[PDB]
Amino acid sequence: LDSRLPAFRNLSPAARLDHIGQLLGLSHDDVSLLANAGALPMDIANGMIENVIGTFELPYAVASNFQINGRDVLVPLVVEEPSIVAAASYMAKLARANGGFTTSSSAPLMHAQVQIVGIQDPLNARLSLLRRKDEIIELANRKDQLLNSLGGGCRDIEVHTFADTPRGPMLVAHLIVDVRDAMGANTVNTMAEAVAPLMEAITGGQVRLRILSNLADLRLARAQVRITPQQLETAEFSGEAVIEGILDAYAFAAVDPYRAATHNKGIMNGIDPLIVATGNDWRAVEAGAHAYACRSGHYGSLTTWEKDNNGHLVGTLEMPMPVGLVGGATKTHPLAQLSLRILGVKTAQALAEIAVAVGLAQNLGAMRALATEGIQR
Amino acid sequence: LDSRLPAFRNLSPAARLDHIGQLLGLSHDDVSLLANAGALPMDIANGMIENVIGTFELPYAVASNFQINGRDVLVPLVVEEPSIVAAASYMAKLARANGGFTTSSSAPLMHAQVQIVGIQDPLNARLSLLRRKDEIIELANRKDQLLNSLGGGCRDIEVHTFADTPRGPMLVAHLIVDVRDAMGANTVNTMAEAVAPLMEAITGGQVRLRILSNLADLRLARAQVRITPQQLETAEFSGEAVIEGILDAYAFAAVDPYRAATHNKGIMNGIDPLIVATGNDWRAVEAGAHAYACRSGHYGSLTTWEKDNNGHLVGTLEMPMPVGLVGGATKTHPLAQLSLRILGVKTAQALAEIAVAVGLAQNLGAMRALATEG
Ligand SMILES: C[C@@](O)(CCO)CC(=O)[O-]
Ligand SMILES: C[C@@](O)(CCO)CC(=O)[O-]
Ligand SMILES: O=N[O-]
Repeated sequence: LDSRLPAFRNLSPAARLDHIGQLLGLSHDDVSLLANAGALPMDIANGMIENVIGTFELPYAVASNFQINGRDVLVPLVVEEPSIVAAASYMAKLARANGGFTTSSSAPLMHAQVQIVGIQDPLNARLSLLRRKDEIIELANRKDQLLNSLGGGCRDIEVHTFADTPRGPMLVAHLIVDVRDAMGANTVNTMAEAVAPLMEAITGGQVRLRILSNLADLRLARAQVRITPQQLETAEFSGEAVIEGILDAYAFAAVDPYRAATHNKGIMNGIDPLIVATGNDWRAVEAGAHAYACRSGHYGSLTTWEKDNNGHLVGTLEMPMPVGLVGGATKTHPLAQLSLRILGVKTAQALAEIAVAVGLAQNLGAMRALATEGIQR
Repeated sequence: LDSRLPAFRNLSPAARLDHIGQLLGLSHDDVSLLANAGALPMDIANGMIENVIGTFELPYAVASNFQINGRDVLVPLVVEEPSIVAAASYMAKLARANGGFTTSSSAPLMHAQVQIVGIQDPLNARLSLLRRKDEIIELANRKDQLLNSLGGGCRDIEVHTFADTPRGPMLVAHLIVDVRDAMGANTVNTMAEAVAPLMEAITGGQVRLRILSNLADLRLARAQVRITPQQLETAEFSGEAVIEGILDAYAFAAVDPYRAATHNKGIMNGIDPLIVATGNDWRAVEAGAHAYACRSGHYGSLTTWEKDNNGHLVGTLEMPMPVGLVGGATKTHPLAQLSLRILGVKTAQALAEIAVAVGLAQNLGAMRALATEG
C-alpha cells in the first residue's frame, strides 16, 4: 500500500473515495456505504443508545502519508474542526522522509478495582490477599473461556491501601487483565464482580466498588518521529531556528499547566477522531490521557520533543491507549467496520499504535504552526 | 415546557421525534432534519474539514426530566455508548422531586497566552507590562469592536514568569477576555496576535506562542443536586445505606487517581454528548475538565458528594465549561442549530450550565449503580 495520495486534499469527495477504493481493493458494497447518507441503520442506532430520535453526522475523512514501522497506512478520522486532517497528513509526509513513525505497545492490560471498606486491619488483610493470589486469579479466569482460549485473562493482582480517608481505611485490589482485542470494560468489570465475595471472605471487609480503572497505565502505546531542519525551513526562518522554537514551545508546556492543557488538547485532536471513526469510546481515551499527564504530581505534556546529536527534531508519545476491534459500536456500526478495513489493523494494540502516531503528528503540526507564525508589525 | 416524557424510552424513534416536535412546536421542515438521513450535506461537510470522503453518523437522542433553575429543558445527546441517556434521564427524574438542578456560572472569560523569550530580565519585564496594562487592553479591544458592543472584550491582563527553565527565561502574559457566546479560541487568538508587537516593544523580548489556554479556569459553570434516602432505597438496600455507599465511592475517587480518572470519565459521558450535539469542540472541554481536576497537585474528583443536615445526598459540579452558540461548527451544522433550538438556550453560559447539570446527573447515576449492585 502507498499512502501518499497525491493531490488528495484537492480532489472531490467522490474522487477521494475512488482513489482509496483502488489502493485498498475495497468491495462495491464497502464503497457504497458512502454512496449515500444513512449508513447507520436506524434499527442499529436505536439499539445502540436510549431515547434515539435520529442520527447526527460528522465529516469522515482520511489522513494521508502515514507509515507505521515501515508500512503505509490510511487513517480514517471523524471530527468537526478544520486544520486537523491537513496537519496530520502534512506532518506524516515529512515523517516519511526519515523512516515514518516507529511504534510499540504494551500487552492489552487493564485494571479492575475492587474497593473494600470497613476492614480493621487493612495492611494485614492486603498480605492475606497476596498470599492467596493464585486462588483469586483462578476464580477471575473461571467464566470467560473465549477470552482464555484467545490468550487473554487475569494475569496478576496488586493490592493498594489508603490509610487516610475521611471514610475510614480502604483496601483496593486491582486485577490485572489481558483483554486481547477489547477496550476491556465489560470483561474486567465482570471479573471484579466474580472475585468480590472471595475477597470479602479473605479480608472481612465490605466490598463496595467493582469497576475498571480508566487510568490504563499498563496499556501503553508508544510512537516516535524524526524531522530534519531542512524540512522545517520557512520563508522567514531557518529549519534550525524552527527546531529551537519547537523545543521552546515544548518547555513552555512542560512547566505551565495552562500551556500543557492546550498542547495536550492538540494531541487529542489527532487521536479522538480515530477513536470516533472506529466506534470506540473517546471519553475513556481522554480520561486515560489527561490523568496520565498528571501522574507525577504536575500536569505536563504527554509528548516529548528534543534535538538529537545530529540536530534532528525527535518526538515521542507514550500514553494509555485502551481501544477495541470488538464490542459495541465498533462491531455494529457499518462505518466503524469500514474504518477498521481501511486501517488494516489485526489487533487492538496495532490500532493503539496508529492512534499515538497520529496524536504525535498532530501535536507536531500544531507546534510547528505556532512556532513559525510571524509577529505582526 | 414539561420535560417528563413518560414511556419515551419505549416509543419508536419516529414516535419520539413526533412527540418532541409537538412539544416544542417544531416545524415540519425542522422535524424532517431528523426524520431523514443527511442533514449535513456533503458540500458543508467537505468545507468543514480536509480530505473528506463521506459522513459518519452517531445516534441523536434526547434525555428527559431535566429541570434547570426551575425550568424544564430537553437535552440532545450524541454518543455511541449505552446506558448514558437512560441514566441521565433517571437521575434527572429523581432530582426533579427536590427542586431539580440549581446552576450558576461565571462570565465567559478566556485566557489568551502570549509567551515572551529572549530577555535576561523577565521579572522586570513583567512589571513593565503591568505598568502599561491599559494600553495593552485597549489595543486588544481595538481588534474586535463588535465583541465590545456585544458586552465582551479584554477585561484585564495577568502576567506569569518562569525565570529558570531548561530553555531559558520565559514570561507569559495572559489576556483575560469575555467572549460572550463563543467558545473563544479564534476570538482570543486574534487579540493575542494583535498585542504581540506592543509586548515586544515594552519588554524588549521576542514573542513566541500566541494561543488560548484550554485550562479555562475563569469560565466556570456550577450545578447542584439533592436526593433523599427514600428515592435511593432498593429491595436489597435502605436508601440511607445507599447514600453512605455513594459517600464511600466519592472518598475513594478523592484519594485514588485510578478511581478518579474513571469517576470523571462518567461525568464526561454526560457532558461530551451534549457538546457534540451542539457542534462544539469536545477535545477542548475534555482538556479543561481533566486539567482542572489536578490543579491542587493531585488528580481528584470534579464532583463533590456530601450528606446535608437532613440526611440528604447533595452533589456539586464546578468546572471549566467553554462552549459556544456561535463560532467553530455551532452554526455550520444544521443539527447543531436544531439542538440549540431544542435546548432553548439564549447564551453560551446557559448551555454551560446545562452541561454541568448533565455531567452531575451522569456521575450520580454511575455511582448509584455501583453502590447498589449486590
Ligand atoms: C492549535 C491547538 O490549540 C489546537 C486547536 O484546536 C493546539 C495547541 O495549541 O498546541
Ligand atoms: C460507570 C463508568 O465507568 C462509566 C462507564 O462508561 C463511570 C464510573 O465508573 O463512575
Ligand atoms: O516493544 N515494546 O513493547
